[PDB]
Parts: sequence; C-alpha cells; structure tokens
Amino acid sequence: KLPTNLAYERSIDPSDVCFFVVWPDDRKTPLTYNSRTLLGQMEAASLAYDVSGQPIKSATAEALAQGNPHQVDFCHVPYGASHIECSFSVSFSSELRQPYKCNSSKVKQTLVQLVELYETKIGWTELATRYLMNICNGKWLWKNTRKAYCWNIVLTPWPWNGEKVGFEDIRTNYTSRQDFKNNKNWSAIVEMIKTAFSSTDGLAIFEVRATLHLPTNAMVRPSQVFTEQNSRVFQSTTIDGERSPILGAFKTGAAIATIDDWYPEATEPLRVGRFGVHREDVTCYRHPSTGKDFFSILQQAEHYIEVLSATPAQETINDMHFLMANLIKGGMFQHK
Amino acid sequence: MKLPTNLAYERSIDPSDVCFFVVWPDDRKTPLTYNSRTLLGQMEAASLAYDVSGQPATAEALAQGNPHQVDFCHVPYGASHIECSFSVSFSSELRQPYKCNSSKVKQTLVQLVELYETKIGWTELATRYLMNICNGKWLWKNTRKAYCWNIVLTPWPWNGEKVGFEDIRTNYTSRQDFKNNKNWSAIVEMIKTAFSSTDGLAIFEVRATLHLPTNAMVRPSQVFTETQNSRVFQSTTIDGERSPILGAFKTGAAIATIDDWYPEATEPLRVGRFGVHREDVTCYRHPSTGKDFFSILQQAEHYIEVLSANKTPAQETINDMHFLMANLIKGGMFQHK
Amino acid sequence: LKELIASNPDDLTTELKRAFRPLTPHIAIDGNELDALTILVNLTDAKCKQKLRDEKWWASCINCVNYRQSHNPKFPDIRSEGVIRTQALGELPSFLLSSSKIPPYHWSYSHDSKYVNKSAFLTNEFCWDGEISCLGELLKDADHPLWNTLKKLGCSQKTCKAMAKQLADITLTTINVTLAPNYLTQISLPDSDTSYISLSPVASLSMQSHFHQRLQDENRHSAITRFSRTTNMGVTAMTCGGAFRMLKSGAKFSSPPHHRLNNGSFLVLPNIRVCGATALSSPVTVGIPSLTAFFGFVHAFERNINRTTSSFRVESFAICVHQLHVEKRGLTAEFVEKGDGTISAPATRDDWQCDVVFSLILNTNFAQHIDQDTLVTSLPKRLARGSAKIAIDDFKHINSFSTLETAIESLPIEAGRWLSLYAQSNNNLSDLLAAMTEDHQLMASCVGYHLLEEPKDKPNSLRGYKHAIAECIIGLINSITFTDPNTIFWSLKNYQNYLVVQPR
Repeated sequence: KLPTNLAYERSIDPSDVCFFVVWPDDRKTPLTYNSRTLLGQMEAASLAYDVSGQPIKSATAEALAQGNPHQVDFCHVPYGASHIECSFSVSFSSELRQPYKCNSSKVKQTLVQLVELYETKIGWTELATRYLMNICNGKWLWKNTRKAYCWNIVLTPWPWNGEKVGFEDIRTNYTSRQDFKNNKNWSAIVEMIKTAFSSTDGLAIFEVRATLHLPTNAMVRPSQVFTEQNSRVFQSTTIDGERSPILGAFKTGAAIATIDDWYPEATEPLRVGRFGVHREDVTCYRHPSTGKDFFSILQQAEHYIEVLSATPAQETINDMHFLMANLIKGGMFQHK
Repeated sequence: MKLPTNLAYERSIDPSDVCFFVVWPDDRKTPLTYNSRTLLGQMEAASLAYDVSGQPATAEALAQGNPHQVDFCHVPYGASHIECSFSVSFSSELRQPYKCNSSKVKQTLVQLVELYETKIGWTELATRYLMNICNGKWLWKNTRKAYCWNIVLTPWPWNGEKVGFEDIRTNYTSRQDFKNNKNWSAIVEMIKTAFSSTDGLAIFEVRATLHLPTNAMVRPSQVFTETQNSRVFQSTTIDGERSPILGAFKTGAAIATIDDWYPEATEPLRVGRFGVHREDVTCYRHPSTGKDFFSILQQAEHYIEVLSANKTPAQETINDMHFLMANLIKGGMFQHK
Repeated sequence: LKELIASNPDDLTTELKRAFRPLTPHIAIDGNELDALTILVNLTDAKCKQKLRDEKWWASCINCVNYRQSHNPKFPDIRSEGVIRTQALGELPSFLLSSSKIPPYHWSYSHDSKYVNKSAFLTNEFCWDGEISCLGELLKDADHPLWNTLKKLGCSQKTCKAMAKQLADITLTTINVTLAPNYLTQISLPDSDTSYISLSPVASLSMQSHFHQRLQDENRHSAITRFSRTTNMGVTAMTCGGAFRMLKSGAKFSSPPHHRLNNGSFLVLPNIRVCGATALSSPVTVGIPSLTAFFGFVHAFERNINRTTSSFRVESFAICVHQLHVEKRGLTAEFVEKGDGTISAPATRDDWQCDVVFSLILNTNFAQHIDQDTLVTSLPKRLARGSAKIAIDDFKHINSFSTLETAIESLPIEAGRWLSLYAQSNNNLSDLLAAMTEDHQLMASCVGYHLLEEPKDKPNSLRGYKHAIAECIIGLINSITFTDPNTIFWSLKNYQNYLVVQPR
C-alpha cells in the first residue's frame, strides 16, 4: 500500500494539431495570425467599487468614461478560402500492463494480477469505445465546431489492410452511440485498440484529419500560453518557415481522456484524474472525504481481486473502470 | 587469495553521442531543436491531500491548477524521417592491468585471460555485444511507437560494402536472423581479432533511419542535478544550433546490457559488480549470496586450475567465466575497502 | 576593517557568523572582547558561561588546531584522511598564479560532521593593526595583551594555558596523507628526461576564498557548483553553502577566420571530437580543460608510437580549438558499498563538462609518416576523462609536412583560435577581471603545478615513482587569428619548483 516509489507511464500519446487553409484551387497554405491593439471601456468592478461596500470617490463620472488600450492576438479565416483542415495522430500502446518503477515486489504482482483479472472478466470494449468516440467526433476541436456548418473526420490506421475510414456530416448523422456502431468498420477498429491494450508489446497508430467549413471571415480559436503587457497570446510553431497556431499537445490529450461519468451525481463526463477536478465548477467531485478518490480505491486491490474471482455493476465495476482509466494515464503514486 | 591495495583496469569499449538530424523530402539534413514550455497541471500529489494516513485540502483547494515548465522536442511537420549517427570502437585493454601493487595476481589474471580465450573463444561475448548495435538498443523508447527503423554501419578495417539491416521489428527478431545474413561473420571475427590480439582495434560507424508518425515526440537524455524547470535535456552545439544528443555514458550502458546469468535470470541486465537494477529496484547477486564480482575474483585461483583439465561443467563455471570476462571488459578500480 | 564605529548593522546577528568563518576581511577589537567570548563559550555545550567555562575545556577545543589545515584534500571528494599545513616552496614569474601571491590566513577546519561546533577559539582572526594571521601563531609567548578576560572572568583558572602554549609549538611542517587506501587524486608527469614523478594536486581554501568573494558583483561570470553535501567536507563549505561560485568566460563561442593568407616534421591531425570531457579543471575555473591534459595526450601518443622509431620526440605541440560548448550534466556513480551491508549510491556532486572539437599539428623529429594501418591504432581514446576520436572517413588528412605555412591550407575545418598565453602581471584576481572585458572570448585554464614538497618517496605510489604534493596555476589563455611559430608551440619545462607548459 503506497510503497514509497511507484510509477506508471502513459499508454495514449497524442501530438500537436495543425491548421491549413484550402483554396478553391485545392492548394494548402498555413493559417497565420497577428496581434492588434484595441480600445475597451473600464468595465471592472474594482476601479469603481471598493472591497466590500461603498463606491469610491475617486471613480467619478468622467473617470469611468476614459478608455483603456489592450493587445490581443487575433486569428481568422481569410476571405476566399474554402475550408480549414486540421491534422494530428494518436498512438495506443500497451504500457499499462506492468509498473515502470516499483520498490516493493509485493504490490507489483498484485497490480499485475489485477490488470490481468480485469482484462479477462470484463472486456476492453467499454474503455476503448469511450476513447474512440472522442477522436472521431471532434471533441479535440474544442470550441471550433460550435458555430460552424459541418465538419468531417478521416482516419488512417496502422496496421491496416484496406481503406481510409470516413465519418461525414457529424452534426447530422453521428449524434448517438448507436450511430457509430452501424458504421461498416466500427467493430474492426475497436479490435485493434483492444489488442493494443491486450498484448505484451502491441501497438496501434491512428492518423487523423478533419475538414471544417466555417462561415465568412470566421474566428479560429487555438490554445494559449501560461504567461505569469499582452492578453491572449497564442501557442505557435513554424510550418514552411511561417508562424502558425497549434491547439495544444497536452490539451489534445485532455480532449480524448474525458470519459469519467461514474462519479456520485453522474451528469456529464470529465477529465480522468486523482481527486476528480471539474473546471467549470471550480469544486471537485471524488474528494478524499467521500471515499472515491483514486488512492482509496488503490488501497482496496485485494478486495477487488477476490470479487473478480468468482459481478454486479452498481459501483464495483465503475470503481475498477476508474482505476484502469487512471492507470492508462498514470504517474507517480509515491507519497515521498 | 587477497586482492592488492590498488588494482584497476582501463575499459575496452568506448562509444559517443547519438546526434539527431531531420531530413526533408528534397533530401536535405538539418539539426533537430527543442523548446521550453510552461504548462498547467493539476493538484495530483498525495502529500497535498494526506500526511501519514489521515488528511490535513478543501474541495476547492484541490481544484486549483499549478504551473510547471518542461522541455519539449518533436519531429517537425512535413519531414521524411530521422537520422541518428553514432560511433563505437572495440579495443584490447582487458588483458593488461593498468595499476597493480604486486606480481602474483598480475601473472595470475593474465594467464586466466589466456587460458580463457584458448579454451573458450570470444564468440559469445562478441555476438552479445554486436547485436545490441544491430537492433538499436541504443535508442531507448524511440524505437517504440515508430513504423520502422533501419541500421547501416561501416566497419574498419574493411574492404567492400556497408553492412545493412532493414526493418528490424519485422524480420530480425532473433539470433539466427542475424546469423544468416551476408556478412555477420566478418564483423564478428574482427571484434574477435580486436579482443584477442595485443594493441589491436576495430571501429564501427553506425547510422539509423527512424520512421515516426506525424509530429511524433523525440526522447533524449536528461541532466543530473540535485525553480520549476523539470525535464532539462542534455544538449550540444552543432553547426549553429543547440540540439539533443542521447547520452555518452548512456549508450555504453546500451551496449553492455548483456548480463543474463544471475540466480533467477528473467531479462538481461547491465553488467556491474553487484547486479543492480533500477526499474523494479533491488540488487540481486547480493554480496552475501557469494555471486558478486569480489567473490568470483577470489575464486579465480581455483578457476585457473579448472581450465587446465578437460571438461568444464558448462553451467556453473563458464557462467562465472563469462561474468568475470564481461566485468574485465567493463572497467576497474577493484580496490577492496 | 569593520571597527566598533559601525559594528552594529542592526538587522540581525549574522555579522558575527559571517566574520568568524573566513571568506572576507575581518573585524578589529581592542578591549571589547567580552561581547564575543560570552557567546563563544556558549556556542558549544550571553552572560551564562561564567561558572561553566571550565567545562569542555580539557583538550577538546585545544585539539582542533591539529585538524585545522592550510590545504584541503576533501575537494571535491570527501573521503581523503589528511591534514596539510604547509604553504609552498619557490617563487614564480608574475603572470602565473598560486596560493603564494595572496596572504595565508584564511585556514580552517575540515575533519568531522559531529565536531563542527568545536572549531572555535583557535581558528579565527583578529586583525589588530595588520599582519593578519590566525590565533595559534600570535599566542605562543608569555607577555601578551588583551588578557582582561583572564584576570576578570574567574571561571577560567590557570591550569591549562601552559598546555596550549606547549602543544602548538611546531605544526607548520607536518604533512601526512596516506595512499593506502583513500580517494586521493594522483598523477604522473615527466619532470626529468627519464625519471617520472607521481605528484598529487590539492585545493586551497585560501585561494578558494580569494576566487570566491569578488565575483558577487560580477554575476555575468557566476557558475554555481553545489557540492557533496555540506556535512563533512568542512566548515569552509558551510560558510558559502550552496553557491560555491567559480570563474567562467561569460560569453559563448564565436566565428573567427582560421587564416587570412589563403623547422619541419609537421604531423597534421584534423577533426578530433571529444565528448564528455572535463570542464571543471582547476578548483576555481570552469571552461576549457587543462593544458596538462593535452600534454598528457601528446606524451601518451608518442609513448605508444615509439615501438619501432624510438626517436619520435614530439617535444612541442600547437593546439587549435575549433569548437567549444560547455554545460551542466552531472554524473551518475554506481551504488558502491557504504561499508557494512548496504548497497546505495555515494554522495552527490555537481559537474560541468564539455564537447571539444579541435585539430593538432605536432612538430616531431622523425622525418616521415608511420603508416595508415598503424597510425590510427597508435592514438589514445582519452582526453581529460573524455572520449576523443576521429571519424573514419577522415583518415586521409594525416600526414607529415616539412614546413608550417603549408600545413594551414590542409585543414578542412577553417575556424581558428590557436592557443598562447598572456604574460603580463596578474598577481591577484582583480587584475584578471580588469583584464578580460575587451574581447571576452578569453579563457583562464590550468597551466601547471607549483609544488609543495621536495619530493620524497613512500610506498604506494604510482609505479614506484616519487610522490610530491603540488597545487595548480591559473594563468590566462588567449587566441590568435594567424605568425611567428614561437608564440605558439607549447612545451613542458621544469624549474625545480614548478611545472609549466611554456611556448618554448
């Protein structure tokens, strides 16, 4: 139980996204951006009201009508383009089977036996379906597919004997979970994610592109930097000697690892983690005063081993989905 | 038997850095760069929420993220593949002591190496050292999650071609796969002539092509130092850029990862005095088990006379022979204290 | 230098802790010693020790001059088992440096981790009116002033003062390092023509304080090197625990011209690449390696290749540094035994190292080449712990020309910086930092060894040779765009008190 040196490494490795404009010639140019300074009103609540109460005497009626300047990095689709194309790649590996560092060899065989029992009594179908439904519907295009006409996704898997896989008109056709399962090769690309997790040194690699038909001069929203002045600075790259915005490397990984809806109130999915952090609501679920954090489940592994060796789906199956989806991304579990 | 007050051997293999180049589809080579990057992680530690067994940490204090700063390296968009260049030189310094305070252990250990290489050839140690250069174990985790990789090498001294292994995940799985190409035999035998002869030499220059996915990540070696900069890379200055190198004592640990004769012997280990592992850390061949190096070196007086008779047991004596020889190739300072 | 008119900075009590341990000039007292020695007795075991000064007074604080020393064998490897309290023997030319140019008084205590609190009362400095030294030398007579706390503080009785007088009579001559067994760095060099000498370089905390203190203004030349960990190396490491700042160039590499134009026996060697070399060469400088490393490389090369032609006699060498990159990497040791039964890693040290690309042109006495089968297998693979090799598609440019000016257009590398030295008066550090910012591509390498002992002999040497003890020389290294071949072509000379690679 927490043997003072324990670590895993990730089993799903995504990459940067890249943006290209296509013209009606069908030639492809890298999307660019540029800074601009702009003029806003004094719309705070702190230059006018004090802390806790009565408004200031220094904020008069012609100090609130002054206007302050700011800089933003601005990016849009050029006039005369046809659509945007976005490309990246994912790589499902088999690194969850054994811990990467384990000081005491007593919990190591416990974790190996737990992963094998979970593999053999429950499928790999639920986790692989929940991961693959986020790649081929544009969850990784965070708030770009909102306010758009349509967007279409094309897959190139490895290893593969055949054709590229095509999802088209995703807002209209692919609304539910059944709408994937009646694609003609849904159940042929889940199986390779399954045998990627199942084998000792298995591997699967997907290469993904997607086209976005945004309207005229529409706005494109890439990821941003952690700056400790300029507000809204973008994360950039260099494609064909240019400067282009990316939309993330870790942000893409956070986009396909939001499958957690096994928590107590259980309304809408969230990012798999230790203590169940929600980002809109700035509280957390899964708190260590509810017995549902990852460490209170990791300290019950022998109870799970003996219950998987004879299972009803009330919370035990959900707690071990949570444990396995937290070993697919996992890191240090040391406590110094 | 007693080891002298000072005793040390110079090493017999010495490699270099593995410098990375990227190639473009008009066939031009440029060095590979990296950048720092700050990033917003979560409160994920266990000391943040626990103290010994109980909790100190409110539910909105676990939900406030924290910044880190990493280095980050990847394959640039629109490239063909990655080239990796490397050098290694097998020599003959495993037979002369570099420093000794006596004369008996001197003559004893030089006649041990001559009786060894007469009765048991250098074919096992050379075919173990060489197939860590011909499958790319000098690329930790870069070989994983790639489509295919290829190795070519130029030996020296040589007349003829460049020796070439292609598509190593597919068809060069095993020992016989290396053993039945065109010229495995000459490159094994020149390592054998390097070890056997006095003041000989055998050099190899190796370079690999690695065929990664789109914007794949590159994983070089990291620095050793005890504000928020985790994951620093070891770099060099190559023709106007600052590039990642993948080690200089690390690649030597790739080549010398041959130890397979220890009391349970699951996977090969890096050779050393005590049989140290670091992932799933413990030291089998512990020095109380009598199977470290400072016990085999004491039993070397017996091992002199057992290689005067005819039939070695081939299990418990030649494994000690291969282990003592591998540590003599590795290096010295055997000063017992 | 900080007298009683400004003895109170009124921040906190760090002034006494700073002024006790030597990295800085000292404070002067005349009769106000009761402010110090009522804390000093209560440092071990403020107006409390006045009935218990006489305990922990037998021999414990008195014995810590025997362990006090002038030169530190525990740098940077702490298991050394020595004491060295002997300055030097000889004098130098003025452009070189040693621990002889600066006053010997900053000596301290490096023996133990539990007896750190016992180095008081006999290791510090008072600086009454000049000739600043420690307390053990100026307290060997009968008539001595400032004895008010002997006639007044009646807890100190008169029964152990004469033992402190008679115990510290002669201690400036005792040297005892024992090489059987420890972790002592030991080296060999030809001092005479045939009779080699196995000398041993050590570190001076006095030179360490001199090179330490001035650079706090100049953080452009700051190289923080935290060491073993401050428990057992010595209190001189506890004084500046963490920083340990040292000298570096303060600028990266640049773009020169190798040549603007276009004896004999010039043997040409291009494109030597050295990975994993040694950048921390001196105790005080961080940058390019020693020149004795290049000398040892050349001497090992000729002592290889004189199997058949024992007339080879390289006798001189010119060095051309084509590329230099220096950075921090560290070094992982291999879990050696701590002594009883436990296997774990040794202490953690922090390390600077460098990738050096350079070409040599030797000036031998043999008339022609040797071989190309047996030129490459005659060259060593080692240069100041590094791995130093030549690419095997570049063996064609090894040859022996017969004049210098035809050797420069046969190097297919083309960026210069040939190495000479700066032979002007630089007898401190301040006339080095006032000598660097004009071109600031300038280096301060290791130039030689100023000896200490005679030499003499004692058993466990390298190869029966004679073991002297020495220290380093911190001369300056400059560069040449390049024409007279005697401002280049270094050579080793012996002057019976030091060893310096000189350009003939």
